[PDB]
Amino acid sequence: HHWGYGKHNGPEHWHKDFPIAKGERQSPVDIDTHTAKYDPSLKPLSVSYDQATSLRILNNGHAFNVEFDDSQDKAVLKGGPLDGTYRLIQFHFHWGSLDGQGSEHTVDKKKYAAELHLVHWNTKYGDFGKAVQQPDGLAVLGIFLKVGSAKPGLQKVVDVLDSIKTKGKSADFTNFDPRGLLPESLDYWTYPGSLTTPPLLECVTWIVLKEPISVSSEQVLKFRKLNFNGEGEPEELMVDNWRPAQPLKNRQIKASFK
Ligand SMILES: O=C(O)/C=C/c1ccc(Cl)cc1Cl
Ligand code: NA
Ligand code: NA
Ligand SMILES: [Zn+2]
Repeated sequence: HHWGYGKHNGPEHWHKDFPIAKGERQSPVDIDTHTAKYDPSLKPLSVSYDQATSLRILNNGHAFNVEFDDSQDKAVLKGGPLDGTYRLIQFHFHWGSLDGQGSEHTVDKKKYAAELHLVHWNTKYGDFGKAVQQPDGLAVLGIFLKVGSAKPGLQKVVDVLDSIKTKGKSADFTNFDPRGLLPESLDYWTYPGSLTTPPLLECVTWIVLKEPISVSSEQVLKFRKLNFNGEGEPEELMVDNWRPAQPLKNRQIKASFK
C-alpha cells in the first residue's frame, strides 16, 4: 500500500484499498459540545503511567511513533468507558502546516494545531495484532495541542527529531515519561470509532480530553521540519498528516463532565 496525505494518495483515496474507510464507525469526528451528553455512569478514568518504559522513536513516513515496552502491564489505561486493562504501546501526533489546522478530531468544528494519540490495547486479546481485529480492542487517548506556552515535558521529543528526519530512521528513546504530555484535567468525551490511518479498523474506544495542552510555536515548528520521504529522496515536509472529520452516523458521543 502507498497511502499518504497528498492530493494523489491522501484520505479521499483511501477507500479504494481500504473500503472500511466509508464504514459505520470511522474516525475522527467532529465533537459537537451541544449534542454530546453527560453520562453519569462513566467511571473515573485511570491513567497509570508510573512504570512506563519507553524504548525508541521512529519516523514511519506518516508520523513519528514513541514506542513502549508492552510485554507487561507497565503503563495502562483503565476506567472511564473501559472494561478491563489497556496497555500503552505507542504515542504519536498529527499536525498541520499552519497553527489553524492539524488536529483530526474537531470541537464544534474548531481545529487545533495538533493532536496527540496515546494508543493502548486490550490485554484480554493477548497481543496488539489480535486486539485490532476486535471492536473493543484499542483505547486511544486523544489530546489537543494549541500553540501558546511551551510544554516542558514535550521538549525531549522535539530535541530528538533532528536524528529521525526521514522515513525509516529510528533513535533510542528510553526513560521518557508520558505523564508530562497530559493536561491538568482528565475530563473527556468518548465514542466508538476507528484507527484514523489505514487500515482504518473499527477497533477503537476513543477517549478525547477536553482540556488541550499548550506547546510553543518553536516546538510545533520543529515537528514541521520532519520529512515524509526517505533519506536521499526529494524533500516532502511532514505536515498536514491528519484525516478530516468523518460521518458520525449512528453514534453518540458521551461526556464525562457536565
Ligand atoms: O495514526 C493513528 O492514529 C493510527 C495508528 C495505527 C495505525 C495502524 C495500525 Cl495497525 C494501528 C495503529 Cl494504532
Ligand atoms: Na506499556
Ligand atoms: Na457545534
Ligand atoms: Zn493517530
